[PDB]
Amino acid sequence: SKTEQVTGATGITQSTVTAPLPEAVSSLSLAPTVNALDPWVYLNQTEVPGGTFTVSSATQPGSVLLELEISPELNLYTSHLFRMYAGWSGGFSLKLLVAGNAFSAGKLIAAIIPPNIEVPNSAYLLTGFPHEILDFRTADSMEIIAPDIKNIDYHFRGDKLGKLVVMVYSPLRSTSADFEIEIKLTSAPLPDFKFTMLVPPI
Amino acid sequence: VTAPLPEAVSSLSLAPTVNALDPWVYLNQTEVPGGTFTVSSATQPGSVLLELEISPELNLYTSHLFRMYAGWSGGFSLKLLVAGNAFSAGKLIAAIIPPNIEVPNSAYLLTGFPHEILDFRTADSMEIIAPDIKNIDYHFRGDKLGKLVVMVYSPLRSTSADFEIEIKLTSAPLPDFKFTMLVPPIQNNALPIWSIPQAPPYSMVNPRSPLTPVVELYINSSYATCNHQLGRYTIYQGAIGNSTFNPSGAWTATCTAEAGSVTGHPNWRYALLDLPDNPTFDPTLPPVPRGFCDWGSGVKSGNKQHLVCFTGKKVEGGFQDVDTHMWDYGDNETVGLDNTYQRTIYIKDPSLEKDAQYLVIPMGVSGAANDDTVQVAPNCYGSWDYAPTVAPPLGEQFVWFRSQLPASKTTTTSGVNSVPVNVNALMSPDLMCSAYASGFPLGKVALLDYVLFGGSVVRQFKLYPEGYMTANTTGSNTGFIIPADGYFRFNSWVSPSFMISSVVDLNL
Amino acid sequence: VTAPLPEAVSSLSLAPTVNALDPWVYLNQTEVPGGTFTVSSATQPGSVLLELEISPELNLYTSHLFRMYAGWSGGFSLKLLVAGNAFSAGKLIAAIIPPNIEVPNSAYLLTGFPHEILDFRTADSMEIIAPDIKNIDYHFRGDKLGKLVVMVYSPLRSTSADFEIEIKLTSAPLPDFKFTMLVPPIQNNALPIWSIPQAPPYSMVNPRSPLTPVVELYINSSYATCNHQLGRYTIYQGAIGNSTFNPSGAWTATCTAEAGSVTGHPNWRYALLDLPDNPTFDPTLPPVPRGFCDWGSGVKSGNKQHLVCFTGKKVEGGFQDVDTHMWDYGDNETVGLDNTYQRTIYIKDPSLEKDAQYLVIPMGVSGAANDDTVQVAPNCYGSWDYAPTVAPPLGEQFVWFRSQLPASKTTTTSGVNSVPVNVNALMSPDLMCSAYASGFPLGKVALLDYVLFGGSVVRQFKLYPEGYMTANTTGSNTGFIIPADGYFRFNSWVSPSFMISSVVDLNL
Amino acid sequence: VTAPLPEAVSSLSLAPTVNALDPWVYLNQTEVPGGTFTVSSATQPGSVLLELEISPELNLYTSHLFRMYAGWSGGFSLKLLVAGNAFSAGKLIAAIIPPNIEVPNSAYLLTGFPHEILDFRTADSMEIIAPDIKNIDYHFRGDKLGKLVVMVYSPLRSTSADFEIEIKLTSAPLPDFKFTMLVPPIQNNALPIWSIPQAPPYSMVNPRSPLTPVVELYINSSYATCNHQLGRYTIYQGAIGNSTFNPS
Repeated sequence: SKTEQVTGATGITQSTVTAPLPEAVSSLSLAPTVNALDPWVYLNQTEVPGGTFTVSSATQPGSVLLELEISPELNLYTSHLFRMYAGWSGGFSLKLLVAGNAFSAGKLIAAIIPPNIEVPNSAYLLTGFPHEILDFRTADSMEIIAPDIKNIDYHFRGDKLGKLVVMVYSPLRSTSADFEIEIKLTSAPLPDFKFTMLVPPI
Repeated sequence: VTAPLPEAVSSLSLAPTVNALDPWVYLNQTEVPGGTFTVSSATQPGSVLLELEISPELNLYTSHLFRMYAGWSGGFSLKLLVAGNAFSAGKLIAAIIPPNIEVPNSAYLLTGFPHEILDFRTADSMEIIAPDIKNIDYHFRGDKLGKLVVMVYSPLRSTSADFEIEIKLTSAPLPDFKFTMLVPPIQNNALPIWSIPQAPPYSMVNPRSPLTPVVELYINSSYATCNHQLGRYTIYQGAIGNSTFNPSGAWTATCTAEAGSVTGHPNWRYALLDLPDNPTFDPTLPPVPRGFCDWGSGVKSGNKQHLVCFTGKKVEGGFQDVDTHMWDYGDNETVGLDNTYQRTIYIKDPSLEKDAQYLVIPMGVSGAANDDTVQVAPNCYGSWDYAPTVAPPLGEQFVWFRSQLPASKTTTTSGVNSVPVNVNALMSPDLMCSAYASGFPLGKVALLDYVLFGGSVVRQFKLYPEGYMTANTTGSNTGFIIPADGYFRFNSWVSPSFMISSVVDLNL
Repeated sequence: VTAPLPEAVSSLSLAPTVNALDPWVYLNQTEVPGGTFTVSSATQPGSVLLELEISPELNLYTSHLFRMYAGWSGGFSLKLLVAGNAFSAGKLIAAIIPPNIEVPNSAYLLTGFPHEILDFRTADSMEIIAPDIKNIDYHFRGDKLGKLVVMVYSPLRSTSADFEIEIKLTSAPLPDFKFTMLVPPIQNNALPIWSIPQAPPYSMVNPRSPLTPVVELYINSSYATCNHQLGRYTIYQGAIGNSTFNPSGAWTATCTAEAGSVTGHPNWRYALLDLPDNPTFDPTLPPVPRGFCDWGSGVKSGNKQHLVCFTGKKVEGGFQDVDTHMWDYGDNETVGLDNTYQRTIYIKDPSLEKDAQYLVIPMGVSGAANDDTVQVAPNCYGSWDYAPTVAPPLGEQFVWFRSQLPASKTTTTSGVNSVPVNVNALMSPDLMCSAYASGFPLGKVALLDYVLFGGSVVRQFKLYPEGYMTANTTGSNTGFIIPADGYFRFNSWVSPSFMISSVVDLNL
Repeated sequence: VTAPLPEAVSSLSLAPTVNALDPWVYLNQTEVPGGTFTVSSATQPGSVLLELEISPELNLYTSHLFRMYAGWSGGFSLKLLVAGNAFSAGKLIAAIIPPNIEVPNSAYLLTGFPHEILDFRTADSMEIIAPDIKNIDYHFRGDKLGKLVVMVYSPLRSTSADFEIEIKLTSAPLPDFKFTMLVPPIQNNALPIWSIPQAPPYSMVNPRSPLTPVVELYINSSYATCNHQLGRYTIYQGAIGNSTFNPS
């Protein structure tokens, strides 16, 4: 899905909904109990903890600006809820908010790294993974349907989890203001997210 | 529009086996290896920016897959990513080039071939199909192949901000692409990736100055050209000119020490260098011992520039009375041989016997000679194929392994006193060793990352196949240095004309 | 019979994407990397000859394919090839061990597992199915996997010919094999093939004697152990002990020339070596400069064994009055320090000033020293993880890199007169440089072919990961040599106990 | 097993004429010219013992037929005959190399190619199919062709008798073999048979001593080399050095 809007007169703003990797819902047939969530949780995006990161022209080109495990820790409420449960399963929805200016030059790239896979160090290689591309001077946001990569019915604590990587695709060369372009994410669990095996909250 | 020329599918009825591909390979678009370039206001019209031959090397996965197979067939679909802006003016146009049909050197004769154009201002990607052109059922290794050439539909006139535009290409094989005739995965085609070992430069050897560890990397705008003959290595040929893979082992040499003197306040005498690899002094082989010496003392000097070498008298078992003596190439008075590769040399041993083998160890340099004189190298003329001069592209500075040469002096009558000096080497064999295993894609350059402070600073360098490194600079300096922390890292393949985004300011 | 344990096909329901394979891969059988071993009457009973994890590493094509994907699932079909003759009596047993099950140590017990027994005389190939025993939908890298174990069921009692029997394996994936999650093809796993550069040994550097080209390969049955600390490189840890990748650069060092003297017909004075890498003399770091010197003059010889080092006095800019002097390690009389790595050393300079920096070059040896004395290095004491001593397996001998050291003498009062000697090196970094690019499969050894006269004569050596080469010898000699023509070639991966077919006769 | 690589039958659509073969040729197996070699424990590892181009030269009848035609197309069926005994330990590998592919130098690698492995003790004949790998409708003289390569897979370690083993090959064209373009039978290719005249040596001239009839054949272990310049003739260059065809 993609929607476009005019911006005050000169320029356009694009909002897209990408799903680069086909999510595979787990039947959860092996979970002793399936615990639902408060429906209002799914409808509340929140800042991603540690999702505040920065890059610049001087930044190591091709260096991951952000690595985030797709886990309950992404959202405030799921992180709090997870303390009352033993296992979990489901993907997440993520939105991108970056801090540039009129002289921050290039393009952005985001990709999903399966678990246990080494993270590359060059935009050239990152294109191998499923990915997406953007503009830098934008005021709009892009949404990613991050799937939950697993080979088991549900996760216990301590598993290995997939990552999301964001990185500069066409490095800075305008260097007029020469400022640091911080980054900001928001996320919320997907509708199929579930918990299991209520346990005392410690 | 997006399909300027429909593809002519081959039945493949004549192939012993048709090997299908993983279907998901078709649906994912990846960056084209070596399909990156930049255009600036300084680029000339009619200049070729990118030249690729339609083959499995246009995609990461097909390139890796191709090492298993002996044949292939099919075209490719190409997207074009342009990081343009609102102020830039101009356009590009490229033509699919059937094999043996040439491209016009002008922007009028290109619209004929299935092509397409876009505005530099577009934020989206324009798709062009590059079909496979053949007169046979399928390709083997080593045939003619069509090419894709990128040309300027209109040069940059914007100059309201005067900055570059970066272009990148992504490709995916067409649905009719196929392989055939599985074979063991060892082939001569270049790998799409060149994972390098983490060896810091100070751990490498200095071809032009063994026994002196590499201490730093040097950039000097003054050194606009290189004529050295020792630290010359090439991907395709390996060692070039008078180079060797064991510089320390071949550092020493011997001379016959023939009689005859020349004018000078002290007494100088001639000598001829032995050529074990060239027993007959024919003009079609190198005239000097392999990997011997190229200090390049000076153009003309008899009392102010001299080379200091350890010398000894040959005897049974080894040599005797090894001491330090002054020496130089050719003959000072004569022209055309004062600074050239040959056998005649000087000696500072009045008691030098006739037709006696003598040891020579280049070692220290003495007198006014300095690292800039060291950058000068003795001239080579002959049928011995001395390497052609190599220079950084204009707007770029050659990268060298700097070294420190300690001086040698004497309080007694030892004979000679030397002076401190620095030595520059174009390339080190240790870095080039890994490349030989994985060849470079034809007509492409390697973009490397130099991590210094644990991932806090980067110096981006271009490593050309000829065996030299270059960087992008703006200032003007003669003593810019970089630490030797090391950890070279591979980034990607780029065209020779690609301009490095990162810029090193020499004024600081 | 061929399928004792049925294979269970996974539904792959949790896999985001299922990537199929080229159908023709299933129909071709290739050799199993590292799936070679030998057996003879000397083999101990109950010893596991082979142990392979059931993974995509069992087949050439799958191994190369696996570099693209993140997960896999499916079993394999295996065949065993035996090279026995009519006089071979005995039997073999091959079994499949599920994960988390300890392997017993008696053929009697292995029969419980799904197994298959074959005779040594069989000329055909016995086929065995190896299913994928997994607890999960599919596999990621680093899981616990089932194993295939081969061990002697009935010992070789014929002992008629008493010759080695060689076993090889081939494999092909089962029809249900699958991959998943296409990813860029870059991994840290060792490649199944290790194509080597065609660099002859004489083109390589000698770690223990730079400036002296390697002249030949040396085999000596007397040298049953190696305790060197310079030419030590390991595949899994790079340089070991005091080794370095640029031996020429680190050849020189310096000493402070502290006051004090020891008894002797001449006058000897102490000096402490500088430790730039170890500014504080802590016990957990090397006590000598990296890659400095390991001549090993002698166990106890003050008036007979001496080392000659070029020595000069430190001054501004450089050094003054460089000349040859005799030196050794520590004080001869004292035990535990007469021949050991440490800062204290002898000097043959009576006019040696207090606490003055001086230059040292390992240079050569003098006195009554010979090759045997130089071979043994000084003892190492402390807790600075020095390189341990190693020995070859019974029936094999080391292969060394030989070099010739010319002697230096004087007709005047220079002070010293060195003697000709040869230097042996366990390994050369140039050869090991390629191996780092293509790692070694875990628990395996590389079998190399050495071609000398354009293919007419070929030798075979085993290159252990510890960093030494061994050859199978039958005679007894102390001066066997081999030409340095070169052109090393990689053959295949073999077990550490593999017996080389080719035998070098030392009696000729 | 016997057909690792399937054979593709060409349509022969571009052939002006398709000339069939005598059907009984397909049913007879003849020795492969030059398809003989020996192997022993002294054989160096990794050395290619044999290398044959897949062409009409592999069979006697086809070779003679080929002198009539300009083009051909089709594969061959091959058999290997080994003359080992019960004391021979080792194995052989035979592989098919497609055109423009370099032959490796390690049995470990050859297993990638469509191959077949046989033991030295086997008394029967191992059959292998050698298809015609071509990029074109049919073949003219002088093309690049696929190859058959035979090399030692496992060395002879028995060394009990230490005797030579002799290997021979036989071949017959596959049912889809075809010819084209009948032409007069004259070619410069070497004939598979070299029937020699029954001329005794004493009836021949001595280049280094005319007027003296050859009286006997001589063998001397001392003469380890020859540097003569008169009695030197080579098949590919005729007389060499100062030699001549009329020494007298």
